[PDB]
Amino acid sequence: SPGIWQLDCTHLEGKVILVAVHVASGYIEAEVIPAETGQETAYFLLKLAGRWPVKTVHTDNGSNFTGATVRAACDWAGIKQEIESMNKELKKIIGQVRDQAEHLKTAVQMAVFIHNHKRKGGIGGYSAGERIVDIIATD
Amino acid sequence: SPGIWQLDCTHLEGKVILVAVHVASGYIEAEVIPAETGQETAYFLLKLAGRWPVKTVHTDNGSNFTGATVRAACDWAGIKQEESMNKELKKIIGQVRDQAEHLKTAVQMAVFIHNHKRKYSAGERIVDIIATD
Ligand SMILES: Cn1nc(-c2ccc3c(c2)OCO3)cc1N
Ligand SMILES: Cn1nc(-c2ccc3c(c2)OCO3)cc1N
Ligand SMILES: [Cl-]
Ligand SMILES: [Cl-]
Repeated sequence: SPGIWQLDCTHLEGKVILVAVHVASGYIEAEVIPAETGQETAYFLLKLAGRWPVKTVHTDNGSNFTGATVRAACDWAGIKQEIESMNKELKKIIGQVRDQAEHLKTAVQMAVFIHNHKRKGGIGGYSAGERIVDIIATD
Repeated sequence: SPGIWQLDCTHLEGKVILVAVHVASGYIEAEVIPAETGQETAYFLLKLAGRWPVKTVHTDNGSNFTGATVRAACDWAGIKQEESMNKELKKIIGQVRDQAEHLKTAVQMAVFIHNHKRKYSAGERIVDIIATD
């Protein structure tokens, strides 16, 4: 279950954002992509799998996962295929920082930063970033 | 020290790749970027610091770091400013190059192979070091 991620799309300002959540920790990797296509989805998946030990991705099973490119990426990376709060928590933070960035993509990364660093248990709490690392180090 | 990363540029096929290395593990984050500008550098650094606990980046201190935007980014993310796997990464990019239509895909395959290669991987090492703390 350390290797399980959920991947979803979210949309803002006519642009596409892919959001991957590490199910066990709530840690997020997210990016504006140029189009919800097989090619760009395969790219985002290859990027994620090269940074974290991704075994399984739960996805919406939509059009951008049916093509030979994404299947080929998943195969290659050793990944098998088998929310809304995140995507709206993420939206909220994005709205909160939207002013200070020219480009949506910058705000997206600021939002991912705040989400992964936020310690919400007070003095005891763990950030999503501390949680992913603890879970994966444990195994 | 867990929070220390080294950031360098490398150039292939007329395009610019930023490579961040987590010094204690050898783990790598790397991306083709549109141009070696302060804007794009600031963006790559914000991405990195949102994904790992970056305290200090050692950079080449060149032009893309002197501007309002990168300074502002580092300040905001709480980063202070104070290349072996860089030839290695090009080697891996050389080996996978045929299978990618686009260089940026080869780059990410190369990052994948570098971070997962065992014989602990760099990916296991960064997580152990940072969990340690
Ligand atoms: C102290 N510490 N910090 C982290 C940590 C790990 C990943 C992160 C992060 C913090 O912010 C963005 O992504 C893990 C531990 N043990
Ligand atoms: C088993 N295992 N695998 C990892 C691991 C962590 C990060 C990675 C990776 C593997 O490949 C690409 O980036 C960490 C542990 N403990
Ligand atoms: Cl999607
Ligand atoms: Cl640089």
